[PDB]
Order: sequence, then structure tokens, then C-alpha cells
Amino acid sequence: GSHMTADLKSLAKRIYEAYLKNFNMNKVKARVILSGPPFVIHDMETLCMAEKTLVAKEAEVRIFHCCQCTSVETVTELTEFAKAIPGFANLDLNDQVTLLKYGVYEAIFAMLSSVMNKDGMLVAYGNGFITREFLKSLRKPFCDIMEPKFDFAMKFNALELDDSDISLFVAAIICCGDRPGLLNVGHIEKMQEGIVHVLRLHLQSNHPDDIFLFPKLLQKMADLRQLVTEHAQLVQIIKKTESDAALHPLLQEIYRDMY
Amino acid sequence: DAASKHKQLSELLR
Ligand SMILES: CCCCCCCCCCCCCCCC(=O)O
Repeated sequence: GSHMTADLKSLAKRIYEAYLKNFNMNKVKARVILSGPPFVIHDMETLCMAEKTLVAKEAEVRIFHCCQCTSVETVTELTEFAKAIPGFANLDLNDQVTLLKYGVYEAIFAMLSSVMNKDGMLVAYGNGFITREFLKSLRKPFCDIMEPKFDFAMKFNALELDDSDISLFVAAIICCGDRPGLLNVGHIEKMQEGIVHVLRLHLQSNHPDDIFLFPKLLQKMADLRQLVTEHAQLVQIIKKTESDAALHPLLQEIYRDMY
Repeated sequence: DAASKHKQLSELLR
């Protein structure tokens, strides 16, 4: 003879659940694997072996093609994650497109930290480990794609975030009123403020030993925006000057007129 | 129009 309401679960928990539902790889899963058996790619021969029995031109071009495939899978994961962020799918279609366009690579290099240590990174759905040195050994311009992402990750990983923290950080990256060309900038600023408020509160509960963790993560978001600007520059050079380095259409769309 | 400049991303979001 009344009407009681749903609940609801805390927004931080719902974003964390959306992140576990939508991403194949997470920091718990990657750390399990990285501790201990992924096949190590550390030279040309181990690369040909991993390729033969795992992924069915010139070596640098195949590593870059594998880089893109990973990005496309993750872009698709990020799009589904975005749709689970309350308010996101009620935005104009154009604004959703714009938020993802500018945000996916910031989110990709943020989450990439979870599968990287100082020696290398997990690849191929956790089944390979490619060493940082091997990546440095490739010929230009391919020898410098990954190293800046490793440098960001070593310092990001030192913050000791867990998946509950990263899901909100990623959500704040996506729900960003800073992006060029937004029309309903007011609605998106309110959505972002709500996400960032829950992030700030979550970091206080989850990391009470580190009272500057929230300003540290704000800086990391600005570091990520710069990292992506430089990445896209590097990607343009590769496309321009390597005829085998064709770009997947979804990724071209994203880079097209980005920075 | 973002949506038309991003047809595959657009498709992912429908
Ligand atoms: C079995 C061969 C191993 C393939 C090694 C590729 C691992 C790449 C993982 C992340 C790549 C980052 C994305 C850069 C390319 C881009 O989308 O612009």
C-alpha cells in the first residue's frame, strides 16, 4: 500500500561494475598473469614464433598492425563502458562521438599501465609479453611509439591504484567538458563534476594514506592529453611515410582532425 | 557534424 524505491548502488560501485563487465583486461587479471605463462617476445625470432602460433610484411609493420587491432578492440570496450555511465547515453549523439574521439586514447594509455612493468607489457589477451627493450630496438620511427607510454605507466603504477580507482579515472576522462566542439557543454560539465566528485571521495576512502592523490590524478589527466597529442603526431608520420602502415578505419576517424 | 565525420564510432554508439 506504498511505493518504496530501488536502492541504488553507489555511483562509484556502478562504474566499477561497468568497468569489470566491459574490459577484457584489468589490473587484477594482469598482475595475476605477470606474477606467475605468457610467451616472451624479445627478438625477431620469438616474434615470428608468437605470431605463427597466436596471430595465425616487415616486422615493425606487423607490430604496428597488432598495436592498432588492440586499440580497436579497446575502443569498442570503451564505447560500451561509456554507455554505462549515467547520463552518457542521454547526450546528443554528436557529443557522445566527440567525447569518445578525444577520450579513448587517454583512457587506453591510462589502462595500458595495468599490463606494463619496467621490463615489458602483456599483449594478445594476456598470452604474450613483449619486452620494452625489443620495442626500443625497432627501426625508426617505430622505436619510440611505446617508450613514452612506459614512462607514463611506471609513474602511474607507482600511485598503486586498483581497478575501483581506474574505472572512475577513466570515467572522468570520458565525461569531459574540455573537449573541442561540444555543443551541450553545460550538461557535460555537470556530468563531469559529478564523476569527479565521486572520484575525489573514492580516493579519500580508498587511499587515505595519500592525501594528494586527487591532485596527482588531475595532473595525470593533463599528462595523458599531452601524451595523446604527441602519439597522434607520431602516428601521422608513420601513416604518411610508411606505405605498409595502413590505418584501421575506426582509428583514422578518431585521429582525423583530432590535434 | 561529429556523427557524420565518425561513421564507425557512430555505429558503435547507436
Ligand atoms: C604477437 C605480436 C605482438 C604484438 C605487439 C603489439 C602490442 C600493442 C599493445 C598496445 C599498442 C598501443 C596502440 C598504438 C597504436 C594506435 O592505436 O595508434
